[PDB]
Amino acid sequence: AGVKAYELRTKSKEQLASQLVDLKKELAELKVQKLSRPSLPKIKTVRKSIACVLTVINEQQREAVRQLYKGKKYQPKDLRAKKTRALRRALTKFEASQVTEKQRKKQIAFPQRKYAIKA
Amino acid sequence: NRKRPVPKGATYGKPTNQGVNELKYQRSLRATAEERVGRRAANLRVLNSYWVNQDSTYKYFEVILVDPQHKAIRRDARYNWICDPVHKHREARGLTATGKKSRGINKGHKFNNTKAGRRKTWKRQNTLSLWRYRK
Amino acid sequence: GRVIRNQRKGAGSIFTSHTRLRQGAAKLRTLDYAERHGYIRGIVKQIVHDSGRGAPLAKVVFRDPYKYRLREEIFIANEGVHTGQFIYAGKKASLNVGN
Amino acid sequence: GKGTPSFGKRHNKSHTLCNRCGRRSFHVQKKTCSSCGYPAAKTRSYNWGAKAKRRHTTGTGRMRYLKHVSRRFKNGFQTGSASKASA
Amino acid sequence: AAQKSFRIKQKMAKAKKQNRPLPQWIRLRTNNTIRYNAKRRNWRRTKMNI
Amino acid sequence: VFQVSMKANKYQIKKAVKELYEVDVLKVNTLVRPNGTKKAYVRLTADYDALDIANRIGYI
Amino acid sequence: EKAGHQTSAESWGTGRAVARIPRVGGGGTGRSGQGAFGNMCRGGRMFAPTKTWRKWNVKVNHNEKRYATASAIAATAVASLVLARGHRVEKIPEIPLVVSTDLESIQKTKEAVAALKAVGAHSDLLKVLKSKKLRAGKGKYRNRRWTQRRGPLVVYAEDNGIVKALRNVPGVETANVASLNLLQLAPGAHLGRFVIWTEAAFTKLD
RNA sequence: UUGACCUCAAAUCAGGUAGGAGUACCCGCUGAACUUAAGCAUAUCAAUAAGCGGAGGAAAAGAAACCAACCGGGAUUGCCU
RNA sequence: AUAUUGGCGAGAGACCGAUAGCGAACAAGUACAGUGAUGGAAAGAUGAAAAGAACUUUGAAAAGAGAGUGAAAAAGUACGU
RNA sequence: CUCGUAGCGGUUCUGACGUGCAAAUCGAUCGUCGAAUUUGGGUAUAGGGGCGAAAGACUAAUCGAACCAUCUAGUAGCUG
RNA sequence: UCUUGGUGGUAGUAGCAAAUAUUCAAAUGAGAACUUUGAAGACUGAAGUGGGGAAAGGUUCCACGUCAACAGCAGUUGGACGUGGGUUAGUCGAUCCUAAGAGAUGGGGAAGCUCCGUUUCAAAGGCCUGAUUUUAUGCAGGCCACCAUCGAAAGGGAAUC
RNA sequence: AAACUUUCAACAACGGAUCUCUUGGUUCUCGCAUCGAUGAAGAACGCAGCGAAAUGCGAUACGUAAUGUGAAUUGCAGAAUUCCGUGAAUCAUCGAAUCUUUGAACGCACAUUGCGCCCCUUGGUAUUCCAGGGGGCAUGCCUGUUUGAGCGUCAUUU
Ligand SMILES: [Mg+2]
Ligand SMILES: [Mg+2]
Ligand SMILES: [Mg+2]
Ligand SMILES: [Mg+2]
Ligand SMILES: [Mg+2]
Ligand SMILES: [Mg+2]
Ligand SMILES: [Mg+2]
Ligand SMILES: [Mg+2]
Ligand SMILES: [Mg+2]
Ligand SMILES: [Mg+2]
Ligand SMILES: [Mg+2]
Ligand SMILES: [Mg+2]
Ligand SMILES: [Mg+2]
Ligand SMILES: [Mg+2]
Ligand SMILES: [Mg+2]
Ligand SMILES: [Mg+2]
Ligand SMILES: [Mg+2]
Ligand SMILES: [Mg+2]
Ligand SMILES: [Mg+2]
Ligand SMILES: [Mg+2]
Ligand SMILES: [Mg+2]
Ligand SMILES: [Mg+2]
Ligand SMILES: [Mg+2]
Ligand SMILES: [Mg+2]
Ligand SMILES: [Mg+2]
Ligand SMILES: [Mg+2]
Ligand SMILES: [Mg+2]
Ligand SMILES: [Mg+2]
Ligand SMILES: [Mg+2]
Ligand SMILES: [Mg+2]
Ligand SMILES: [Mg+2]
Ligand SMILES: [Mg+2]
Ligand SMILES: [Mg+2]
Ligand SMILES: [Mg+2]
Ligand SMILES: [Mg+2]
Ligand SMILES: [Mg+2]
Ligand SMILES: [Mg+2]
Ligand SMILES: [Mg+2]
Ligand SMILES: [Mg+2]
Ligand SMILES: [Mg+2]
Ligand SMILES: [Mg+2]
Ligand SMILES: [Mg+2]
Ligand SMILES: [Mg+2]
Ligand SMILES: [Mg+2]
Ligand SMILES: [Mg+2]
Ligand SMILES: [Mg+2]
Ligand SMILES: [Mg+2]
Ligand SMILES: [Mg+2]
Ligand SMILES: [Mg+2]
Ligand SMILES: [Mg+2]
Ligand SMILES: [Mg+2]
Ligand SMILES: [Mg+2]
Ligand SMILES: [Mg+2]
Ligand SMILES: [Mg+2]
Ligand SMILES: [Mg+2]
Ligand SMILES: [Mg+2]
Ligand SMILES: [Mg+2]
Ligand SMILES: [Mg+2]
Ligand SMILES: [Mg+2]
Ligand SMILES: [Mg+2]
Ligand SMILES: [Mg+2]
Ligand SMILES: [Mg+2]
Ligand SMILES: [Mg+2]
Ligand SMILES: [Mg+2]
Ligand SMILES: [Mg+2]
Ligand SMILES: [Mg+2]
Ligand SMILES: [Mg+2]
Ligand SMILES: [Mg+2]
Ligand SMILES: [Mg+2]
Ligand SMILES: [Mg+2]
Ligand SMILES: [Mg+2]
Repeated sequence: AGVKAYELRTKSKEQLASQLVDLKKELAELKVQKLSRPSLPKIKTVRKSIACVLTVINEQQREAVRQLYKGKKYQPKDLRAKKTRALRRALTKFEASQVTEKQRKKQIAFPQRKYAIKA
Repeated sequence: NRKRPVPKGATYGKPTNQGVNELKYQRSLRATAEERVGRRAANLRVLNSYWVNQDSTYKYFEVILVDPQHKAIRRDARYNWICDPVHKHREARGLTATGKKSRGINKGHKFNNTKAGRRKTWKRQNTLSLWRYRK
Repeated sequence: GRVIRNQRKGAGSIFTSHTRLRQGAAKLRTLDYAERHGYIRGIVKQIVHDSGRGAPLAKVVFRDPYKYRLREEIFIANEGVHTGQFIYAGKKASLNVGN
Repeated sequence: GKGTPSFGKRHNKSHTLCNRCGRRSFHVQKKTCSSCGYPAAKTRSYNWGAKAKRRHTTGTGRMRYLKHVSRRFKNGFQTGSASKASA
Repeated sequence: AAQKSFRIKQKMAKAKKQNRPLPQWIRLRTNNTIRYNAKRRNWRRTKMNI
Repeated sequence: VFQVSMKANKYQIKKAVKELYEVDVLKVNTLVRPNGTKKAYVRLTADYDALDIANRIGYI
Repeated sequence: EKAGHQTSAESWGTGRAVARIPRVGGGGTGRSGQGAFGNMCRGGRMFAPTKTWRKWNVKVNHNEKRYATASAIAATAVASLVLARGHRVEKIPEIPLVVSTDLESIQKTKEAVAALKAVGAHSDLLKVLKSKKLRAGKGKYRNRRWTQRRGPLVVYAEDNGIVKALRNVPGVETANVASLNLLQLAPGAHLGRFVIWTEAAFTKLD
């Protein structure tokens, strides 16, 4: 059937690392039996179990780094957002809305009034 | 003058198109200056240029360039227009002052070919515009 | 209407000098303080043959004035110059063949 | 002897495989690819070669990364994860 | 050429593993139109051009 | 006789065979097969017996 | 625009014992040596390729448009042309068939077809939905799968539900008096559509 | 001795940024010939195709060194004329 | 406001209907040709469902002749007409 | 230098063949055979250009101007 | 002398005649001029029709099964078809070196694609310290003047019979 | 009189026309703006219990995570307590990852699976040799840091 990921989030780093080793033994041992048998579909289950454990280990490791660079400048570049190269060249929301104080005075003095041609 | 390369200086067109030596290069020497500086400094945007010297062989220009990634330009609202991507390499697209001069972009009856580009105008005035109910 | 052989020689493709076997550039010793105010003594060690040249080359060996090492200049050999001959280059030198 | 017995002496190679396009167009003496123009930075394309632009343009291969941009655009370039657990 | 590059042997290795007929169970699949391997190559009939 | 990664040299074959199968290797001869796979002839030292170890892996 | 031209063919000329049409160059594909570019050649361009700048929409004088609309409304009077154009209206009491303005505020399709049958448009209604036939050519797979007849046109002055209540009914078309489509009044350029007028519609026609 | 200044360097220094793609449309540069003129050199094709450089969702242009000569209009763009 | 034979998402048609329509309805820029730039195809349709012909017999076999299946085998994978 | 093999060429039969074995071969007869020889690999020269002990020869069966794509459905008082 | 596809007559015709040459028996098989074995006759005749290799090919090598198509007759055979097996290096090559040459950098030209140049008009740099307790061996002396890189499976080259 | 040749018909051939179909093309319209040094487009090689392609993916390899749906996939085979469930599935969606060798491609090179150098670390008695694991080392330019050069140059010094 295979390992379930929600179980593997609950284990620690040393529990998951040893589980990967035992899974790699089971893949190796089944790869031997596949040379005698004509069809061994259990390869697929152990192989996706390895991919599941290796995934959960990496999500534990990347979340440790996110707590390491938590709320400072200069995250690592793969922990930065991957919008679009143009979308991160991109004058930010603060910088695009910058207004010189000569323009800030005019915008406060004479904003667009709300009005209607009725009366 | 621009020397037309055309190896051994040879035509192979009409004799109207037979000149090699006397071709004059529609963009100015100030434009070549900014284009060559903008290639060396592609992290910057060329803003303007100005003559500083000349001799028998060279004209000398000083080119003003602006860093669109420095935060003293990305803030300070008087200058962060240069940080928008429409202004990537203005000097190659001819959007500098010497580019707009040599493109002919000026108001008036003297610039009827070149007001919104001579090529755009030529496309407009050579288009057969047909309507649904033919006029 | 085709480019002639005398024009094609300037492109220098198959018309270059066959210069593999040549012994070097046959030049004089570079003009320095030794050859401008006194002299310097050389020694012929070989009268060799230069490929493509009808004149023999004399390999004349001098001492470097400023560093302890030997500098081998390549001369065109003068008729009468032999191996083992001391050769004098400079201003104060004596008139002998090969000086 | 210009036809058939001259065809016997064809056992050399002018081009081998290009590293950039894998095409047997890398001229081994000129050190250049005849189709993609490697090692030059720009990729060899010509507007008189409209069929030749068609053979190698965007869409002809896998598009490992552009085949996902439209979905990421449509969702507004989300960051994070979906909320709930199950049905 | 008995002293190959690895890049030649790697493409030579790929061509041998492609040098098989169609698997017979593929012709039994639902809505299947594949009758045969249309990309079959022989050393005798078509040179594969490096 | 093993099938190994194409990226594995004769040191990484010898190191892996030693700590997976608790043997000692006398020699490794390696060839890349005409299907593009790498085949390792791993000969053990005389203290071990490759017939017993073949049953201990599971094949024959 | 590039149909029949995505081919680099040139003529072999004379001397080759075959006609001088451009033949495809190359070798080893079957296409090689085949004639190209002609209207008579397989794969070639057609003669005089059709353009989008052919005249599609045609201009009619506004008064000649209105001339035809007035003569079409006049033809939806006395019943000879209404019988002639189909339109089972023998058992109608009188033409023009004017019904009350209360039809304009019927909002249910059940109540709408009750009213049209009660004023005698039942046989015209059953003439449609017994004439549903499959189209007789390639147009049935150009989203034109089914053909049927035209039914009674219902003309109103105010929409207060009659358009939506008569929307699903096969063959029954609706119209404001302010518009009065000629494609509805004389379908097929055949004068005499069966028209049911509401009373507000009929007064407004002055 | 020492401390600046100016100019110029170096670093696997701290942070960044440029290249390539695509290119229908857009801004430039460069630039033909077939063709027509019942020949053809001006001309025309054509300030076009091909070639090169640079952008964006539009671009460019744009708030007058304008049009006018009227009782004057009023940035730019595009449609009808 | 304007352009948009590219991309993404739609909705249409008095368009074409497998020698047509894109070169390509199909593992198509594929198979293949060329040193290379480049060139460049052919090729859709059993049946409502494989029900794709068990079994017998003749033959070394392919297969035939029966038998069957099927509405139809004047639909037998060489398959609508 | 010579006779003459291997080799490298190609005189004559105007031989065979001439829908060939072959889009240049086959056979006999021949030139020359220690150098201005013959030859593999590497390398350089690219189209109005190269290269040419020079024949407008050769430059992938293409040469008094290669090949590929585009302009281009180039134009035709001419033939179907 | 249209285009694409299909089909005829010619016509069971022309032809399948270079490289001296085949023959007997048995075996296998449905079937043997052609397969296998034995016997015999012959030939290439060491500048070979013999043993290896270079380029090129790419699995054609080898085994088993098989004969619809292919081997211009045949076919039980096969370089065909189906399924597999097979290529082991410190010493053989590549890798390294330079050759003719190719080619970056500094720099100059060119509107530009890019061109020139390979030591130039550049501030172009690593090498050992004698030998170790304040040494991640330098925070030191001291030395060196050249200046990328690619280029040979026939040249140069560490070592296996 | 046959045979032969010719004509027509039937049945059988050859061939794939005709008719009918159509997950394709073509043209028009409407809406949107989103590639890449955070490594794109393109390429190569590989990956499935049995796949040569197309499609998908990258040694976590016709996929992992997550979320939604709610019991399949299937040509076989296998599994199907999991099936009133954190739950089938070649499902949909997709925000988390992985993403070989490349490629603008970036230590040097590339007709090579060729060769360096640095840091951390492991083993072989090892700072130096050999190997394994991890992480690096391109160019231009900008800002800043630090270390510097120049009798360019200013003060200041027994
Ligand atoms: Mg001139
Ligand atoms: Mg209109
Ligand atoms: Mg020739
Ligand atoms: Mg010939
Ligand atoms: Mg090629
Ligand atoms: Mg491009
Ligand atoms: Mg390789
Ligand atoms: Mg090997
Ligand atoms: Mg080996
Ligand atoms: Mg067509
Ligand atoms: Mg019809
Ligand atoms: Mg840094
Ligand atoms: Mg434009
Ligand atoms: Mg423009
Ligand atoms: Mg005209
Ligand atoms: Mg004319
Ligand atoms: Mg004239
Ligand atoms: Mg003329
Ligand atoms: Mg003009
Ligand atoms: Mg153009
Ligand atoms: Mg964009
Ligand atoms: Mg807009
Ligand atoms: Mg703008
Ligand atoms: Mg003003
Ligand atoms: Mg105005
Ligand atoms: Mg489009
Ligand atoms: Mg048909
Ligand atoms: Mg077609
Ligand atoms: Mg080829
Ligand atoms: Mg059919
Ligand atoms: Mg059914
Ligand atoms: Mg039967
Ligand atoms: Mg029937
Ligand atoms: Mg039957
Ligand atoms: Mg029938
Ligand atoms: Mg039938
Ligand atoms: Mg002689
Ligand atoms: Mg003689
Ligand atoms: Mg001889
Ligand atoms: Mg002759
Ligand atoms: Mg003759
Ligand atoms: Mg023949
Ligand atoms: Mg002699
Ligand atoms: Mg020889
Ligand atoms: Mg010339
Ligand atoms: Mg002559
Ligand atoms: Mg040509
Ligand atoms: Mg023509
Ligand atoms: Mg024909
Ligand atoms: Mg015939
Ligand atoms: Mg005969
Ligand atoms: Mg005979
Ligand atoms: Mg003999
Ligand atoms: Mg003999
Ligand atoms: Mg056998
Ligand atoms: Mg035969
Ligand atoms: Mg046979
Ligand atoms: Mg064999
Ligand atoms: Mg086989
Ligand atoms: Mg050796
Ligand atoms: Mg080197
Ligand atoms: Mg080397
Ligand atoms: Mg030597
Ligand atoms: Mg048939
Ligand atoms: Mg027909
Ligand atoms: Mg349309
Ligand atoms: Mg998997
Ligand atoms: Mg799930
Ligand atoms: Mg699933
Ligand atoms: Mg090499
Ligand atoms: Mg090296």
